[PDB]
Amino acid sequence: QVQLVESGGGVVQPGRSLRLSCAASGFTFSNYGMHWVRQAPGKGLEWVAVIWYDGSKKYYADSVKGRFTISRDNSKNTLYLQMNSLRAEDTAVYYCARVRDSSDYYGDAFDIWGQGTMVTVSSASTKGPSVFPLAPSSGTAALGCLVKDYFPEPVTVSWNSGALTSGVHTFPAVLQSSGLYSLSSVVTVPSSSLGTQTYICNVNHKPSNTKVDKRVEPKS
Amino acid sequence: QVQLVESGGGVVQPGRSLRLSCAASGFTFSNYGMHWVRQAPGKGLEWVAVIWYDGSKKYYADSVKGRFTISRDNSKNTLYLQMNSLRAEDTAVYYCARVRDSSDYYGDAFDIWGQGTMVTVSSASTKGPSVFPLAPSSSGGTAALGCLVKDYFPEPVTVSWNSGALTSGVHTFPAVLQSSGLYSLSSVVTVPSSSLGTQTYICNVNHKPSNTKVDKRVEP
Amino acid sequence: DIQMTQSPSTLSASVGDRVTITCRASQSISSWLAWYQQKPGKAPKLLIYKASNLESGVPLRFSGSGSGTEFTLTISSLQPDDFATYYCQQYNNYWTFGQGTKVEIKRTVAAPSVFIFPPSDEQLKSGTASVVCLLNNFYPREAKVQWKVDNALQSGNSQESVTEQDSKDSTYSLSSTLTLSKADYEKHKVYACEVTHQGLSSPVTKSFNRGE
Amino acid sequence: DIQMTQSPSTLSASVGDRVTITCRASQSISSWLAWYQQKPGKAPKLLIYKASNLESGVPLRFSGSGSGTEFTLTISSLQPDDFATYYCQQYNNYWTFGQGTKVEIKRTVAAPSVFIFPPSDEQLKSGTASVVCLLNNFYPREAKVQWKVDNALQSGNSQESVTEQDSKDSTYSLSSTLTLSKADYEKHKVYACEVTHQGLSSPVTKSFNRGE
Amino acid sequence: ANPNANPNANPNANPNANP
Repeated sequence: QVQLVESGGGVVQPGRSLRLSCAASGFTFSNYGMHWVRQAPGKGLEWVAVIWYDGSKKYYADSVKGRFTISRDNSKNTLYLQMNSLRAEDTAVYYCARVRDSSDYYGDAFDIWGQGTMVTVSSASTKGPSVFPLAPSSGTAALGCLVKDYFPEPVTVSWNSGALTSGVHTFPAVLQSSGLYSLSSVVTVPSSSLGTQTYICNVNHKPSNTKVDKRVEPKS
Repeated sequence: QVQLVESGGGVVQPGRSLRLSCAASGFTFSNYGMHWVRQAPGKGLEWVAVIWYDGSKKYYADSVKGRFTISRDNSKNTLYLQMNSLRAEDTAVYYCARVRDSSDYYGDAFDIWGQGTMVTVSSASTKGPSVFPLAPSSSGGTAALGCLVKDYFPEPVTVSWNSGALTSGVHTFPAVLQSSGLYSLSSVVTVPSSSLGTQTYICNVNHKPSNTKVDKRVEP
Repeated sequence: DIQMTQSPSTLSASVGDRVTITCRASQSISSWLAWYQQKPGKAPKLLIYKASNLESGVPLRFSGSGSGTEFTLTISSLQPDDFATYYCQQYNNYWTFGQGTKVEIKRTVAAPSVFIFPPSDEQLKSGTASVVCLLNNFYPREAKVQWKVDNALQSGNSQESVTEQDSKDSTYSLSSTLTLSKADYEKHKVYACEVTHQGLSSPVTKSFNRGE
Repeated sequence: DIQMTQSPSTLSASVGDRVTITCRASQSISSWLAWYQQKPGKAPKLLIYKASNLESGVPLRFSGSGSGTEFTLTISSLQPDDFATYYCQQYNNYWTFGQGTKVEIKRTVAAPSVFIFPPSDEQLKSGTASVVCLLNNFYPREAKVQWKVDNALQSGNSQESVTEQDSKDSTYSLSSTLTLSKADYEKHKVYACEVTHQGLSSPVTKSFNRGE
Repeated sequence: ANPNANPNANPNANPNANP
């Protein structure tokens, strides 16, 4: 089972530094050149750096040159990436990829990838979310919860302590111009049961130890 | 003068070991990667092994892997080849070749070869040859006669006629390896049939590896 | 710097269809091209290397053609496991990728169910106000949501968010969030989102008067 | 493993002729191909490297073309020094060689002179018996020597040996040696070698009855 | 000086002393 495992990602502020490590197993890591490839939230793929099989040659993308430094430890089967003077645009998931092996003069495609590691660069400090109810108004009615202003990602939302799943839509978060995240979670229910059944959403934001349960009832 | 000189080959039985040495001069042996290439009797070229200029990398052919070991001494300007657990199919002439110098990152052709060294692996023990006469009888004005040099090992033998006095019209055939593991050749000469009675013909077989010298009279 | 351009950007197809994706390079790259497959949340997966070669372990229904500047990834017969996003990559002059083609599941047209949500009284006590309008279970994804505050078309204050295709009915759901200040929210009366979709005869407007 | 296949294996030519040798690869090797010249007893000589580059000191009559899988060594005008064996070699995926092309000197047709030799009385005393039949000074090499023991075509018990082309007249000489046991030799009466050659009108038979 | 050259271990690489 040949695999690559990135690690070391997290939340950092602009100007700060972070170090990513990618641990190889199942193959001979000292015979392969490696790459770093990052993928910004909701965008395509971007190349970062390449290192030779013996670390004798290193090349960097113009968008990280001088700031990033690639390295490897062939005795522990580990690839590294030192990221200095981090910027907001550097926010992405970082993959390590393996160059397919050939005896030819030129390199080949990336035939093995890791699961990635998320690096988030934002000056915003940690903040818990506020939960506001989306009340239904006059055969099927809709209601939900607004999980506004939190940092960083992610949050988890459940309804009736996990009892309610059918018809639930938890939308992907969007990054507000303030640097804080905000998502919504909605669910369609029979309008006849609006009075009989009570509906409660369960927001959980582990990075700030914030747990909120908000009752969603029709306003008068 | 830029040259390569192989040495250390000989005749051995299967399972025995040999070490080949190839002495370089005229160039900087410490800067070139070297190869070993062998050529079985009457066959094409086969690659054996390669060693880097500093001996840091080695690759071998699958037919010698585990049995052969390539090495080099940059302080003696010498390439080596340790041949352990020899087999009959290892019988060949072994050349050392120099990788051509190029400014690119890829390897080149073998631009300089040595004269080779003969390695013979055979279970047959040393045996001297028997010499049988090929007598002429009764074709146009010139008749043919010769000597049969049957059952010897190893190669080679030398055959002359009338103690070197007779050379014109002589054909000494290349030896062939019989199914017994012993070699056998013939040596013939065309002579005027009028001198069949006047002149006496004697062939001179010489097998130095067994100290065998035979003079055989060929008469009708 | 070589730039890769994929077409189309989105592609609807059903199981069993023959799917063709094209990838164009800003300059000749010989046959130094690769094709990758990526599903949401997972890693990319090598499919085709050197323009046409099939990566070991990848099903034979994946073929790659092309040389120079025009290339083609072809799925001879689409399978339920093949709905994902596909990237092409050149490795002739450094390494650049295309923006990707998403292969989506095709289904019958389904009109969205529209719901508008006034800002909560609790959020108004804080100072800000956000108005949410929901598009529930629709296909195709292409939809247009416009906010009208007192019949003044708003632009710049809204943010949309869309769900992935439903595992059950293969539909989408969208949420547009208009965010105002309490100052500007308390002064106006009528708030509406106008939804345009292929399944709707005419555009549908859901609205409310503030304080009703 | 990449395999190289040369064509042809043998080639007759005179001084001044244009000689073309082809070398084909089991898969693409780009331009990583070399050409070597080898004469009997000597070492190989590098002639051409990277398909087309001529090694310094090699006459310009040696040219090389090709890329991918099909390559060609061309001798624009043959010279007396160029009669040898030529090998092609790839150095793209490890190192393999072609089986070789032997360039032979052409001359006019010359029929062989056949001589048959019964086994010596001395050899029969040992237990074995060898019957030698000689073909002296002929061209081309292609000859068929068949043994018929009491008019029964023998196969498997004979071995041929051929000399290199004569330095003076460029002719060949062959020796076919039938080796039998004293028991098998004493049971049959008539022994003959039947020689088929281009220079012979009809096949030539030289024979003897055992005991003359 | 080509970054797209083979970054892996290669038996057919330059076995000389090219600095």
